[PDB]
Amino acid sequence: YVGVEPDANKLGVIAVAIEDSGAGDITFTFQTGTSSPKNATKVITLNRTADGVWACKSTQDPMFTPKGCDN
Amino acid sequence: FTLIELMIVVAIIGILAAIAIPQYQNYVARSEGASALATINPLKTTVEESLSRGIAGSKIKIGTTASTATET
Repeated sequence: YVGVEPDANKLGVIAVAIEDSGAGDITFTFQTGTSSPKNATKVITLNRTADGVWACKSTQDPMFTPKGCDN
Repeated sequence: FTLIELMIVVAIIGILAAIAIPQYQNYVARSEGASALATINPLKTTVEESLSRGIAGSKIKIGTTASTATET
Protein backbone atom coordinates (compact mmCIF):
# COMPACT_ATOMS: atom_id res chain seq x y z
CA TYR A 1 0.00 0.00 0.00
CA VAL A 2 1.31 3.43 -0.95
CA GLY A 3 0.61 4.71 2.58
CA VAL A 4 -1.71 7.60 1.65
CA GLU A 5 -5.47 7.83 1.33
CA PRO A 6 -7.01 8.25 -2.13
CA ASP A 7 -8.31 11.65 -0.99
CA ALA A 8 -5.11 12.64 0.85
CA ASN A 9 -4.73 15.58 -1.54
CA LYS A 10 -8.02 17.47 -1.45
CA LEU A 11 -7.58 18.56 -5.09
CA GLY A 12 -8.53 15.11 -6.36
CA VAL A 13 -8.39 11.38 -5.80
CA ILE A 14 -5.48 9.10 -6.68
CA ALA A 15 -6.04 5.72 -8.35
CA VAL A 16 -3.39 3.01 -8.78
CA ALA A 17 -4.29 0.25 -11.26
CA ILE A 18 -1.31 -1.98 -12.11
CA GLU A 19 -1.84 -5.19 -14.06
CA ASP A 20 -0.07 -8.45 -13.24
CA SER A 21 2.12 -8.05 -16.34
CA GLY A 22 3.53 -4.82 -14.89
CA ALA A 23 1.56 -2.47 -17.14
CA GLY A 24 -0.53 0.15 -15.40
CA ASP A 25 -1.08 3.82 -14.70
CA ILE A 26 -1.36 6.20 -11.75
CA THR A 27 -4.07 8.82 -12.21
CA PHE A 28 -4.86 12.05 -10.37
CA THR A 29 -8.37 13.23 -11.28
CA PHE A 30 -9.29 16.70 -10.05
CA GLN A 31 -12.71 16.78 -8.39
CA THR A 32 -15.30 19.51 -8.83
CA GLY A 33 -15.91 21.43 -5.62
CA THR A 34 -12.29 21.36 -4.44
CA SER A 35 -10.27 22.31 -7.55
CA SER A 36 -10.16 25.38 -9.76
CA PRO A 37 -12.64 25.38 -12.69
CA LYS A 38 -9.82 25.29 -15.24
CA ASN A 39 -8.35 22.07 -13.80
CA ALA A 40 -11.65 20.47 -12.76
CA THR A 41 -12.28 16.93 -14.06
CA LYS A 42 -8.77 16.77 -15.55
CA VAL A 43 -6.59 13.66 -15.24
CA ILE A 44 -2.81 13.38 -14.89
CA THR A 45 -1.78 9.85 -15.86
CA LEU A 46 1.58 8.20 -15.15
CA ASN A 47 1.30 5.35 -17.64
CA ARG A 48 3.70 2.41 -17.28
CA THR A 49 4.17 -0.07 -20.11
CA ALA A 50 4.89 -3.77 -19.71
CA ASP A 51 8.53 -3.02 -20.60
CA GLY A 52 8.96 -0.67 -17.63
CA VAL A 53 8.84 2.66 -19.48
CA TRP A 54 7.23 5.51 -17.51
CA ALA A 55 5.38 8.32 -19.28
CA CYS A 56 3.27 11.22 -18.01
CA LYS A 57 0.12 12.28 -19.86
CA SER A 58 -2.13 15.18 -18.87
CA THR A 59 -5.53 16.24 -20.18
CA GLN A 60 -5.27 19.81 -18.85
CA ASP A 61 -4.61 22.88 -20.96
CA PRO A 62 -1.11 23.04 -22.49
CA MET A 63 -0.34 26.22 -20.53
CA PHE A 64 -1.31 24.58 -17.22
CA THR A 65 0.40 21.26 -17.98
CA PRO A 66 3.46 20.78 -15.75
CA LYS A 67 6.86 20.20 -17.31
CA GLY A 68 7.73 16.62 -18.21
CA CYS A 69 4.11 15.60 -18.89
CA ASP A 70 2.87 15.42 -22.47
CA ASN A 71 -0.48 16.96 -23.33
CA PHE B 1 -37.53 93.29 9.33
CA THR B 2 -35.03 95.60 11.04
CA LEU B 3 -31.68 96.90 9.82
CA ILE B 4 -29.98 95.34 12.84
CA GLU B 5 -31.42 91.97 11.78
CA LEU B 6 -29.96 92.32 8.28
CA MET B 7 -26.61 93.66 9.48
CA ILE B 8 -26.23 90.71 11.85
CA VAL B 9 -26.99 88.42 8.89
CA VAL B 10 -24.35 90.19 6.78
CA ALA B 11 -21.79 89.93 9.58
CA ILE B 12 -22.48 86.21 10.06
CA ILE B 13 -22.25 85.71 6.29
CA GLY B 14 -18.82 87.34 6.33
CA ILE B 15 -17.75 85.29 9.35
CA LEU B 16 -18.98 82.05 7.76
CA ALA B 17 -16.81 82.96 4.78
CA ALA B 18 -13.05 83.53 5.23
CA ILE B 19 -12.64 79.87 6.22
CA ALA B 20 -9.10 79.06 5.14
CA ILE B 21 -8.86 76.34 2.48
CA PRO B 22 -5.60 74.37 2.83
CA GLN B 23 -3.67 72.83 -0.04
CA TYR B 24 -5.29 69.72 -1.53
CA GLN B 25 -3.55 69.00 -4.85
CA ASN B 26 -0.66 67.34 -2.99
CA TYR B 27 -3.06 64.74 -1.58
CA VAL B 28 -4.46 64.01 -5.04
CA ALA B 29 -0.98 63.73 -6.56
CA ARG B 30 0.19 61.37 -3.81
CA SER B 31 -2.91 59.21 -4.20
CA GLU B 32 -2.41 59.11 -7.98
CA GLY B 33 1.20 58.00 -7.52
CA ALA B 34 0.18 55.30 -5.05
CA SER B 35 -2.58 54.09 -7.39
CA ALA B 36 -0.20 53.92 -10.35
CA LEU B 37 2.41 52.02 -8.33
CA ALA B 38 -0.21 49.58 -7.05
CA THR B 39 -1.46 49.13 -10.62
CA ILE B 40 1.94 48.28 -12.13
CA ASN B 41 3.37 46.39 -9.13
CA PRO B 42 1.62 43.03 -9.80
CA LEU B 43 2.96 43.08 -13.36
CA LYS B 44 6.37 42.24 -11.89
CA THR B 45 5.04 38.82 -10.92
CA THR B 46 3.74 38.14 -14.43
CA VAL B 47 7.01 39.07 -16.15
CA GLU B 48 9.19 37.16 -13.69
CA GLU B 49 7.01 34.05 -13.82
CA SER B 50 6.86 34.09 -17.63
CA LEU B 51 10.64 34.47 -17.84
CA SER B 52 11.07 31.63 -15.34
CA ARG B 53 8.93 29.30 -17.46
CA GLY B 54 10.93 30.14 -20.59
CA ILE B 55 8.43 32.41 -22.35
CA ALA B 56 10.32 34.87 -24.53
CA GLY B 57 10.45 38.44 -23.26
CA SER B 58 9.12 39.75 -26.57
CA LYS B 59 6.09 37.47 -26.09
CA ILE B 60 5.10 39.10 -22.76
CA LYS B 61 2.52 41.71 -23.79
CA ILE B 62 -0.28 43.66 -22.12
CA GLY B 63 -3.92 42.93 -22.87
CA THR B 64 -6.91 40.77 -22.08
CA THR B 65 -6.17 38.27 -24.87
CA ALA B 66 -6.10 34.70 -23.55
CA SER B 67 -2.47 33.80 -22.84
CA THR B 68 -1.31 30.67 -24.67
CA ALA B 69 1.54 28.29 -23.84
CA THR B 70 3.98 30.54 -25.73
CA GLU B 71 2.44 34.01 -25.25
CA THR B 72 1.58 35.68 -21.94
